[PDB]
Amino acid sequence: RSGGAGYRQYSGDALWLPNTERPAWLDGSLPGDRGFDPLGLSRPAEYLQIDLDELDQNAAVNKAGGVVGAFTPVADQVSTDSLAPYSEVFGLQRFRECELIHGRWAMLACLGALVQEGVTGDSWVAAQTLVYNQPQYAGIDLPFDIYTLAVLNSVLMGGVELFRNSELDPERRCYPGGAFDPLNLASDDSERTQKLREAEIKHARLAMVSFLGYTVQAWYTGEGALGSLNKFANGF
Amino acid sequence: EFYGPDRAKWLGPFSEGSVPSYLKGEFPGDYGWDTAGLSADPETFARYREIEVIHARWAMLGALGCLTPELLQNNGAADFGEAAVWFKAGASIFNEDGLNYLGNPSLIHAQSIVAVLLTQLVIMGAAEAYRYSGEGPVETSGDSLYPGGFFDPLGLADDPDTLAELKVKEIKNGRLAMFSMFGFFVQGLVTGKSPLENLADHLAEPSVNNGFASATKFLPLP
Amino acid sequence: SQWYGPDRPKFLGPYSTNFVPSYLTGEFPGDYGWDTSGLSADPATFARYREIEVIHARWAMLGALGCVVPELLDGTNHIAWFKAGAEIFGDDGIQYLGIPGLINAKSIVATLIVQVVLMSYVEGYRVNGGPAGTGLDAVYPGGNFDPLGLADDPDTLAELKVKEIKNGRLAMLSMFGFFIQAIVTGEGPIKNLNDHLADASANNFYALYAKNLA
Amino acid sequence: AAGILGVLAGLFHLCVRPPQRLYNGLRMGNIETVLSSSIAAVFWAAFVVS
Amino acid sequence: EFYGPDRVKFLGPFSGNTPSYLKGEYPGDYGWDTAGLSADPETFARYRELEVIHARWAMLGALGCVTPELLQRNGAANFGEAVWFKAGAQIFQEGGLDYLGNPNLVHAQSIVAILLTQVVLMGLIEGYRVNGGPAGEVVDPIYPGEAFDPLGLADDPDTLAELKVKEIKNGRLAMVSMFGFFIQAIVTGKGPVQNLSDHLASPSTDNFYSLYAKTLA
Ligand code: CHL
Ligand code: CLA
Ligand SMILES: CC1=C[C@H](O)CC(C)(C)[C@H]1/C=C/C(C)=C/C=C/C(C)=C/C=C/C=C(C)/C=C/C=C(C)/C=C/C1=C(C)C[C@H](O)CC1(C)C
Ligand SMILES: CC1=C[C@H](O)CC(C)(C)[C@H]1/C=C/C(C)=C/C=C/C(C)=C/C=C/C=C(C)/C=C/C=C(C)/C=C/C1=C(C)C[C@H](O)CC1(C)C
Ligand SMILES: CC1=C[C@H](O)CC(C)(C)[C@H]1/C=C/C(C)=C\C=C\C(C)=C\C=C\C=C(C)\C=C\C=C(C)\C=C\C1=C(C)C[C@H](O)CC1(C)C
Repeated sequence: RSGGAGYRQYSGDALWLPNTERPAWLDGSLPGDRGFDPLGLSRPAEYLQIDLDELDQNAAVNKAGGVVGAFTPVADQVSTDSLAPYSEVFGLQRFRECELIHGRWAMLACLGALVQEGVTGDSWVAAQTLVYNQPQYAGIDLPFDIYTLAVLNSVLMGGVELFRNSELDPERRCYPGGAFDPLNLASDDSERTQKLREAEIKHARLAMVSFLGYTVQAWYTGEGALGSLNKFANGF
Repeated sequence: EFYGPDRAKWLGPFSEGSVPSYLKGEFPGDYGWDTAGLSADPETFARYREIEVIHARWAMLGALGCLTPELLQNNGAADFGEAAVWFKAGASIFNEDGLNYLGNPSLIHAQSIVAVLLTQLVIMGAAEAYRYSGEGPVETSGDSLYPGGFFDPLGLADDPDTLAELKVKEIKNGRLAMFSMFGFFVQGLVTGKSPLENLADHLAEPSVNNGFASATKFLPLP
Repeated sequence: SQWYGPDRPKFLGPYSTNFVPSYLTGEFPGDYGWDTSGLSADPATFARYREIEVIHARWAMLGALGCVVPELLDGTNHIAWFKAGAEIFGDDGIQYLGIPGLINAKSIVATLIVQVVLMSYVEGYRVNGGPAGTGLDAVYPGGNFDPLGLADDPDTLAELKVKEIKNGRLAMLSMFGFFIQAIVTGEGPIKNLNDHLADASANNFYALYAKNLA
Repeated sequence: AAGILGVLAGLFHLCVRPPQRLYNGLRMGNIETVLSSSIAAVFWAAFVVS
Repeated sequence: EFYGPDRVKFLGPFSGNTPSYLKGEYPGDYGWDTAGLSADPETFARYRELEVIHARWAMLGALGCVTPELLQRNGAANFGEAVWFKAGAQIFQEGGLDYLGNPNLVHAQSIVAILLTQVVLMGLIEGYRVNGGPAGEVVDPIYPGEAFDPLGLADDPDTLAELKVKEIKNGRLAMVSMFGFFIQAIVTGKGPVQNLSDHLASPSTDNFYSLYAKTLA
């Protein structure tokens, strides 16, 4: 069939600008790598180590510490430290886990805001107060007072996130698989896995921007997702 | 442009993979449109080609024919009374006065329906018979589909170079006629107005007076 | 496998063992014999017809599902498939799922302009390739059109091809049912089923329609 | 609002290391620097609260 | 027909004396340099860039000076001032400038902000046009393509040649018609869609000669 009829099959690396270069730290191996890092947040950071200031009152002179050397710590190294697993905050792989977790939450939130607005007729912002005063789902009143649900939400999400943090392999922290991939859609190292992962970051980045739209529109217009849509149509 | 491998095609840029092999550009208007594949058999293709050209020439006459009375009477002789809107023109032979050409009683003034029936059957029968036979008293040029031997008095086709381009011009004007003739039929049934009246409605309110204005006038009410 | 070769089922069942067109040999999915009119005697015409069948089928399956959902939703007012297009001329135009703000289409000219441009590219790409794929099978491209890689095993692909054409052929026949029932009953397909479920003997084609059809 | 900004500032001051020039200028390795600034902040608040 | 020596000329049959430098090597070459303004090949090149840019701007201007009014006339939208020569004052209204008349659209309330943003944005992209930038590098100053031809309608060289003529001809027509918009506004004082409607209603009296005309003096 070929084609080259209704489209220009130009050859190049799809980047966030029609012509630009990938940053040295952004190779293109990761899914969704578009060479987008103008601030260089994922650039391998360089730090200087200052020596311990002298604070011994038994000494005549207590000089402050000076640069004891320049070191570039290795990022993307997970350890057994529960509170700070990664070696460096500014690592590409840690940020990708942040990008995926922020993105997956936004995907659920973007769908959740729409569905409850179309089911209950209440704005997602006004939904929080309504459930606080009267715990309810789909119009059915829940059999639990809000105080218990508050503790349960913190305890359930506390356990859930503590389970998540147990994983040490950086790639498996972003893609646990196993029980979370029962259909084995992207558990192998195929091209389909890469393409599926590329779809996930795109939907994730879309949802992050989209939910940022919900909150700003709610701040400005005062309406929810579906409500803001109706307001815009009437605005004409 | 209209012959050979680089000829113009129906799907334009996307027609590269829609050209049926047997369609090579050796016949007029071979844009290569045979998605269903009826012209796979060369004999069937030969027959279909003749049918298409015959339909086009009949349609070309039909188009001009279906508009000349109404256009004239709308601004001109105005003799055609209610028999100017083609679809509603057949009963002209059922007028007490008669089917008077140009609304002129002296002209034709036919009144017998069976008469015109038998006459046309005899006139058309012999002509169609000669066309099927492939031979007649008139010059036949040897080509049944293209008997310019006598049917070309002006000799507008004396060199093959013109005939080719002229053949393409014939079919393409004919195809537009066939397409527009199908338009007259449907517009007649859906609207019940003359072709110019439908044109007038579109000009007055193009958005309001379109095909979708009468979309619900065929709804299958319970 | 059973759906391919000479042992393949046949449209006449037992009374088809001696009634099989020579050109039909079970090398294509959904080959139940038939072809009593010799339409696909030409091998070229057979190939062209085979593609049209799968296309007409894939459309009918979309149509069959699409003609039922809007009639099975309270938000869409259970609108009938043959009475949906007129909604564009409604005061609120077309609101997806009956939720104000969705699409909000009110101009049938704008929809036809977008449909003609978008579908012309899509159909063109299906004919001579395009960004989705080039040099792939005409009816079974794969790749971008098989994201879940369901049909990766040639054996599974063969069986699934039969599954597609058989579900599709049923959808094509049922859509023809939708067309005629709409012209005769004048009500939605789901409404017709509800009536036949209520009083089957009383509410059928012959009890209140056959006599008035002539 | 100050609580929201206090959380975000806490996140920033938890992630970004101090500049080398600022670290030496303010003696951030010496805890008596924190005492000087805290005493400064607490007498600012005492004037406001009075 | 549009290229080479045996091309069409602006003076139809009686156009034999065409300048030597105008020899059908560029789109839109009708041999009309009667004033010799482009005898210098270097000046001729710069003028060619000027013509294409003025034409492309005019084509946007011609469409943009009709749409806001045409939609208002048909009742599709309620613009502040649909007429192009009064659309600027919309920024001074109580509600500012609302795109399509919708307050939830652009909703601009500061002409200084509009001007400052335009200077920076136009300044950068115009600099990108002459020196290259994010969208691509400069090879042909007026026909960059690549990022600016995503549909690849100019992929075929022969088609581009033909399409090059189509652009300048639609562009030249727009420049003339847009020049008309200026004069008709100054004289009629009514939007071009309005002026058209009037003439079409009565092409005998609603013409420039029947009205205005002697009034200009
Ligand atoms: C296969 C495509 C297709 C079909 C079958 C129909 C069918 C219909 N449309 Mg429709 N449409 C289709 C496409 C489109 N429509 C519209 C826009 C509209 C509007 C605006 C309206 C309709 C309406 C209607 C209905 C006419 C009234 C009625 O009930 O009549 C009775 C007719 C039947 C019971 C069925 C007749 C069909 C027949 C069985 C054959 C079906 C197959 C055909 C070959 C159609 C092929 C279509 C394409 C490929 C050319 C009707 C059932 C009207 C409506 O719903 O108002 C109540 C209406 O107002 N359509 C658009 C552009 C957005 C389309 C784009 O593809
Ligand atoms: C070729 C097959 C085909 C065709 C021609 C049609 C044609 C049509 N369908 Mg249909 N449909 C089909 C298949 C088809 N459908 C199938 C297979 C299904 C099952 C999924 C449906 C289910 C369906 C529904 C539920 C509805 C239609 C509707 C319509 C009509 C308007 C379409 C529209 O609104 O714009 C185009 C639609 C889109 C571009 C999709 C975009 C959807 C928006 C952007 C978001 C979806 C809403 C979102 C979930 C709401 C958020 C809140 C919510 C979670 C509570 C139209 C005649 C609508 C109608 O009103 O009928 C008159 C309607 O409500 N269809
Ligand atoms: C095999 C054989 C052999 C031998 O030889 C011969 C013979 C016998 C002939 C053969 C047979 C054949 C056959 C049976 C055929 C049939 C067909 C069909 C019926 C189709 C359908 C077909 C059908 C189809 C496609 C359908 C489609 C549909 C659609 C799209 C839909 C759309 C829509 C929707 C959704 C909804 C809305 O509201 C409306 C509308 C818009 C409307
Ligand atoms: C060739 C030759 C040769 C020889 O030798 C000599 C001689 C003759 C001289 C020469 C000629 C020349 C010429 C003709 C020229 C012309 C020019 C023009 C007219 C331009 C325009 C030009 C024009 C143009 C650009 C236009 C533009 C426009 C625009 C932008 C617009 C804007 C706007 C809009 C949209 C709307 C709003 O509401 C307003 C505004 C904001 C305002
Ligand atoms: C593509 C292809 C291939 C693939 O494979 C498949 C398929 C699809 C099958 C194919 C296709 C085809 C098509 C498309 C189409 C066809 C069409 C038509 C319409 C024709 C007509 C055609 C048409 C025609 C002829 C028509 C004709 C008409 C006429 C004569 C008329 C006459 C008349 C006149 C004047 C007037 C008066 O008042 C009336 C009368 C007397 C009546």
